[PDB]
Amino acid sequence: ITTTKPIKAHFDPVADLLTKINNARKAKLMTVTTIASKLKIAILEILVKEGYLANFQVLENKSKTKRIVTFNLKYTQRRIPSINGVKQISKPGLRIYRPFEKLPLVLNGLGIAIISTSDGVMTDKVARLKKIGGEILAYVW
Amino acid sequence: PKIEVKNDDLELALKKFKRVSLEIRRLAQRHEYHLRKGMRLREKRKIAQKKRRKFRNMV
Amino acid sequence: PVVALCNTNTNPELVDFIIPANNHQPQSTCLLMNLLADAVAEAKAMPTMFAYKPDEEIQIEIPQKKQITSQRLNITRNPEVLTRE
Amino acid sequence: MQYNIILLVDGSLSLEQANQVNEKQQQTLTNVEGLQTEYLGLKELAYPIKKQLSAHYYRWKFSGDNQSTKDFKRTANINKQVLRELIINLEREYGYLASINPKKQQLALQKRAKYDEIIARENNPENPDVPVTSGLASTQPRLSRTEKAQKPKEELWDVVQKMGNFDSVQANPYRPRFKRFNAE
Amino acid sequence: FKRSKKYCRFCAIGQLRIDLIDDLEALKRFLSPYAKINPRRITGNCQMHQRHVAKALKRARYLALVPFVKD
Amino acid sequence: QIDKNGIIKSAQLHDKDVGSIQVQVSLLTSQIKQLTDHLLANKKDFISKRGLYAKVSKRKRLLKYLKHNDLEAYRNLVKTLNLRG
RNA sequence: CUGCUGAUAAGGUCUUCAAAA
RNA sequence: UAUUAAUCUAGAGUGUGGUAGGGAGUUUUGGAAUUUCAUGUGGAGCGGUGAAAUGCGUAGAUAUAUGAAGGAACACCAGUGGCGAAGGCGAAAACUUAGGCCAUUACUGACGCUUAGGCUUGAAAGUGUGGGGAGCAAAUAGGAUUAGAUACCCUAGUAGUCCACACCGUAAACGAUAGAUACUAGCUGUCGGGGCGAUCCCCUCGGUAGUGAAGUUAACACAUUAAGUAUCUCGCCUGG
Ligand SMILES: [Mg+2]
Ligand SMILES: [Mg+2]
Ligand SMILES: [Mg+2]
Ligand SMILES: [Mg+2]
Ligand SMILES: [Mg+2]
Ligand SMILES: [Mg+2]
Ligand SMILES: [Mg+2]
Ligand SMILES: [Mg+2]
Ligand SMILES: [Mg+2]
Ligand SMILES: [Mg+2]
Ligand SMILES: [Mg+2]
Ligand SMILES: [Mg+2]
Ligand SMILES: [Mg+2]
Ligand SMILES: [Mg+2]
Ligand SMILES: [Zn+2]
Repeated sequence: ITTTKPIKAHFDPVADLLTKINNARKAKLMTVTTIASKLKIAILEILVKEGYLANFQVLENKSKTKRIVTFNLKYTQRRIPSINGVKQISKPGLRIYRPFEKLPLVLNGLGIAIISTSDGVMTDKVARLKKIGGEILAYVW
Repeated sequence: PKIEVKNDDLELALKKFKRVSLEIRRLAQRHEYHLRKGMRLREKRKIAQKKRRKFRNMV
Repeated sequence: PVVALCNTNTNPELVDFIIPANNHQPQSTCLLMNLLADAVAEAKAMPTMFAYKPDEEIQIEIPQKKQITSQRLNITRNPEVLTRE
Repeated sequence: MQYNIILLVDGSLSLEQANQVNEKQQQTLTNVEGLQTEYLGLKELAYPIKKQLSAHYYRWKFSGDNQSTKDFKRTANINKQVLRELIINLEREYGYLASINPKKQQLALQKRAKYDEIIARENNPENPDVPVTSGLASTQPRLSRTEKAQKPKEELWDVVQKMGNFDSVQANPYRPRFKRFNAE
Repeated sequence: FKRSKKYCRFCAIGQLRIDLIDDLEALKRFLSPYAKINPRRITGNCQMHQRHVAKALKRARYLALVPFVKD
Repeated sequence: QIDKNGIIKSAQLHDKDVGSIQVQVSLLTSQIKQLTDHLLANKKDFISKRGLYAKVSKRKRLLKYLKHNDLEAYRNLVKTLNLRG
């Protein structure tokens, strides 16, 4: 796939993606691109699994020195998205660590909470099933 | 600001002299009372904006 | 329900049955209005006027008063709102 | 550097002022390249300076180091024969890099040719030039631009990982909400 | 009435450099009948060429080539 | 102005290397010397003083980085340039 | 077409209500 | 996430190539105009105001023409503008010098953002020493107006305004909006670089403006140069 515009990204990997997603949702935009990091790749994989996005697709330069991830939002026929809001918890500076006992439940289970405990990012329900917790990245509902 | 009468008629000479005296009197009255540099700049910009809007509406 | 002949300057949200069309050409507006009237007239059962018709009966003329000019002009009558002190 | 002196000398006699200019040249200009001189002529200058109405104008196109100006500048005023003088360093004038640029020179020559052709057509000898198209706009855009338009560097990317791609295509926005009128 | 023939002459010429002893008669056209630099509305040049012409004309006026206040 | 070509050819660690930290700091030292000369001569030009302070700070930051990483090259650079004191 | 042109003791009503016809 | 051992170029710099600027300091130069002085013509007022009066004038004023001296500020260009971090920068030139924009198949390889404390600059007024002083004018004197006028008006007028060197370090020092980074409709101008080659106009990258939906707001309004979606760092606020 060929591009024309330069691609930049913020230094904060969770909130960069969150800002991109929120702006695309508010502006009804469908496809967005950003620089690819492995945390972002895993988080997009779990978003696609949970069904908040249509597809995410990683690409590499011809010299294998740069990688960028482009993803599309899942709009219905009447063009209203599945994402309703995003809020980041573990911002730089103040990192949020919660044990299993205090693993949050987002919107009474309607939304999902992204938790990167020890096996990569992990949804709240599967984290509860595994009885182990860790860093809490963002709230998506 | 010399204007030649041309000895053909006189009203034409006054018709041009009216203008020449008008754009002369503008600067003559500008250099009569002392205003600060900022106030003088404000007055210049105001005159320029008035002329600009008049020309925009007349063109 | 409201149907309309949107002409590139309309808000699509307000109209339900959008008909992308011209609004400045007295031939295009006539053709589309008569097509809607043809739908109405066929439903209420008289013979149609423009719909389901050949060229010899669809043909129309251009009102009086090279090619037709659908160009929007007269921007000079849009001055800055009265301001300044 | 590359300088340009404009000397203004009293209008007594042409040979004597030529000697005056030669002396002023050979005295100062400590470090110098070849000093080419012109002669604009005797001109009745606009306002009377030094109570004189006529003056010889010369232009010097020498070039040299920054020290070449101090002695000449301090001696010109002392010399009673020289009214004024201007050292205009052309390396700081309003547009010098463009003048040295080669492509712009050829482009300027082409503009000269085309503008002269247009002006000749406008001032046709006796036949009437209907268009009078000098200040007005031109014809359709330039096919030379349309062809030689630049191509941005479209960096190519190779697919590595994919997930969820089906390309459903839901490009039906503003779809009608009401479907069929009906009775209770 | 008026005219729309106001275009920067130097833009069409592509002159790209102004020297006071190469187009001296050209600058006298830009100067007012009362020896003033005419504004853009009358002179017709763009901003860059107007600035260049103004600087060159002031240089010439220092060099005593055109008067200051009279014809 | 300073002979940037000569300074670069003197300070290059190898050919085609015109943007290393060593060549940058050598250029910076040359500009520092020139600006100190100019500022001592003038004493009322404050924009030049601001530029001089900015260049001094940039050189200090570059030397801090080159001391943090590959400190032996930092010793080499400092004993060639004699900039510490 | 620009003269001049100053002051006015204290505290105070006035909305009872919609339950409803 | 932090530490350590390394690789990479996309952030940030450097080099080469294009390039616009009233960016800054030092030294010279120029022309209008005011004032004073000198020399001619001339003869009763000039000046000033709402109206006048102090004031200047037969010792020849105002006016007019020529010349000299000196000081300060640089008409027109001059903008629905340019530069700097801010204050600020506009007659001409030279020398020294700061930053910025565009394109980079080049180089270093995270060297970056913010910044308590520290340092640098910082309108005008004011201070100290020495120069300078044309015009203007705090303080001051007089004439008016007024019930009074220590004010508005007028006639004079010192410090000051100007330069060099040292201080002062405050402003409605305002975009009443800290800096950096990523994203989010559009339309109309204008300024610079680059692509084509008469101008004009088209495209790209940036600067500066207007209008304007989503979005925000208590409202006014802001609205890709945000007061919108978010992050980082600093400063600050907690009724009169
Ligand atoms: Mg990281
Ligand atoms: Mg004031
Ligand atoms: Mg009265
Ligand atoms: Mg009383
Ligand atoms: Mg005189
Ligand atoms: Mg002061
Ligand atoms: Mg008194
Ligand atoms: Mg009063
Ligand atoms: Mg007085
Ligand atoms: Mg005192
Ligand atoms: Mg304060
Ligand atoms: Mg200010
Ligand atoms: Mg607005
Ligand atoms: Mg209190
Ligand atoms: Zn031009």
